[PDB]
Amino acid sequence: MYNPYDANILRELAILYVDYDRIEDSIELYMKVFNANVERREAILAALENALDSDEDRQMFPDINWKKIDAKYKCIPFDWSSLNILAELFLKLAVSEVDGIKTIKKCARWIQRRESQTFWDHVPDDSEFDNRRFKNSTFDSLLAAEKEKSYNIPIDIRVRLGLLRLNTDNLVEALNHFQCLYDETFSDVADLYFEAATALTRAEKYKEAIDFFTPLLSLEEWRTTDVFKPLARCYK
Amino acid sequence: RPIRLLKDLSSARDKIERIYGLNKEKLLLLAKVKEGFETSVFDFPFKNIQPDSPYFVCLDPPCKKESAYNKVIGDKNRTVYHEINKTEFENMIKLRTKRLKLLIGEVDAEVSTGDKIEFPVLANGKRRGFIYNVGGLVTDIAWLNIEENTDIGKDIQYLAVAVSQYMDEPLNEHLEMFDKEKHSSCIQIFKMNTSTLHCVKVQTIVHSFGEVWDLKWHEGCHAPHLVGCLSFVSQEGTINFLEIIDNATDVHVFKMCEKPSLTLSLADSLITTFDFLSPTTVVCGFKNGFVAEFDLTDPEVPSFYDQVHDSYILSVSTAYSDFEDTVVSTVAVDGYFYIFNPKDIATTKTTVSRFRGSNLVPVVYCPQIYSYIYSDGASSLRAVPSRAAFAVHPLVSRETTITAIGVSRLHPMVLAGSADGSLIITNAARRLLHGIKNSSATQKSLRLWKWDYSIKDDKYRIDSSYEVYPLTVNDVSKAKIDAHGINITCTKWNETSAGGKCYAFSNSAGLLTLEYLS
Repeated sequence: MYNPYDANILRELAILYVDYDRIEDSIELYMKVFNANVERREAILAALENALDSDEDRQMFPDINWKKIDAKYKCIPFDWSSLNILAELFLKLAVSEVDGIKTIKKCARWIQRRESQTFWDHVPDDSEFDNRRFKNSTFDSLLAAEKEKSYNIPIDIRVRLGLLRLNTDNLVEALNHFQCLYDETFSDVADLYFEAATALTRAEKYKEAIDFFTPLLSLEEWRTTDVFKPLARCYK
Repeated sequence: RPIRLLKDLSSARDKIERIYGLNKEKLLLLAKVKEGFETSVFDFPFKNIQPDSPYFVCLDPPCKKESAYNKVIGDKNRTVYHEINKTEFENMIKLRTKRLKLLIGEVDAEVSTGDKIEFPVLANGKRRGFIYNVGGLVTDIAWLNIEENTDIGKDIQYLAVAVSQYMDEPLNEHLEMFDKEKHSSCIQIFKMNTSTLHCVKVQTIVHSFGEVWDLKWHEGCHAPHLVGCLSFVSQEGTINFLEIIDNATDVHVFKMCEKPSLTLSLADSLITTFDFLSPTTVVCGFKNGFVAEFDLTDPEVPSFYDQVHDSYILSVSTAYSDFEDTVVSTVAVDGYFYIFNPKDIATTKTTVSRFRGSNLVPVVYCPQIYSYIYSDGASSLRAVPSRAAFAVHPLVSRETTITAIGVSRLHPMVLAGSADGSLIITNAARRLLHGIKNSSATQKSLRLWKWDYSIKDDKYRIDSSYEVYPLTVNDVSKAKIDAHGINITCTKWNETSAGGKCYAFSNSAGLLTLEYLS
């Protein structure tokens, strides 16, 4: 109440609600911040329209009534820094996983300024994250600028969604998400590989778990019992 | 002239007066249909089915002729329901667990119960609409209609699907047609926009009446609290009418039914098919080959109960007209196709053909050209005008049995689905309203889609490629066996002007599919 504008107070308070056995309320605290961020872009571009009809975005549009508009719409800046932990908060919830996937879609699309491409949250497939995007009949109708915008989500959020898809037993989309872990530098993702292989083990996907654990046998930090015990069990 | 076989009607004007008579107001419609659809070989202009078109033609079914709700139902007979949770719904109706591998052009997907898929872009053009997965055997589908003069959004429309808890096995103790069988089966009611093709499962109704077929919406059952009323024959041997009471929300609901608004039943006999002769009376057939007209206001005793067939009557259909009697047609496992007038069966009964005894014979009425459309129980599609039974014209030949047929009140386009997974479109008016001489070349058909399956890969492999099949007149009947799930179980056009270019079809695995022909 004294300062609604600090990310640390929010993170710690949300963590206390998780230990308070209200992971749902932890996500409820987040939803209000995300909504405030969505509302701020509606307001910022509406103010651009008012300036035309008369942050780096301020430098792009100095004619806007920035004093009143920003004083009215002051907020915590939502981005992938927030969304990776929010995706982990849905993994912590272990309930409403499909709604968690939908929540992550809404957030990831808004970060890229593509939120108006509304069909991506109605369709069941993760097409926007891959070259699959060209195949859906609604994509060819988009503006050239909408086609030029970034669709490239962080590898962290892609793995969080791969884990959530796997929890929903949607194994094809889980592999579609995890494929990028084999394209990126292993040195920056071997910890995610341990989580993916252990989650595959939890999902009874023992052959895939061994495959995902195989890269860890190349580094002294990962040539460990955390890998040898699952390897031996999956082989048993 | 001794006009006694089709070849005697050599002159085109002689054919039209012999098959359609001389009522001046009746002949107008044929001239309008001819000019409005002669060039419509595989598709028709949207501008021709619109309510203001210079070629607009529309014949309402007899159930729509006057308001029926206060006579068929009213506040004295409201349907009895209670709402349920998803856990008990899935305890009875064990809809398919494992996902199906669809392929649609280049796209794979594993598709779960309820996974809508828009058509991916395909090499042969701008495909519009969606594939679905309803999760069990689709036994019937039924589009509702709403009068476009109402305050309801002209682009919103409704569709129902009857779904078995039984699966890709084609022989089961539970799908028996001969003996009475109550069991859990359901109706999924869908709301969709003809403008954006967006669709939501609004209500799921659970009932113990067994499987459901001959499913149709009563277009006269109007009341402000109803979406409409849904009518069907059920495997418990009765005809059940139930109220589709509207929600205060777009959110999904699950329901169970204790008592339908109107149940038609008879002692020691199972009703097998039915059709409306007026807003308040229905003709129906029975296991024992009998036919009866029930009164929806006085359901205690039928108006008549006369024998017309030797065995199970499969389908009954009404040929309504603004100029002739409301004749009824019937086909049975005895193979006879009879046309008769319900005023007096014994003085009017007439035969069109005898087929080989076949255990599914689709028959429908094409009201734009006053002709019944039927499968010969084997592998040909044929047309017969209600007032010239000898004038049987074959429309199309297929390598495997024609299993479902659909037609609309706004246009003469006939859709036929064979148990080889092929779906074909053809213009019936081009056969009926024109000369006999060049029939082997002037009439053709187009394959709109084909399902296929691999025993080892386990995919369903929908092929968008269009194929043209010309009319083989002297052709042999054929019977190529094909994968159990790929047979087409129903096919129907939406019949509103806004939705009139939209159609729906289903295979037997569950892959309901809709397209807007634009």
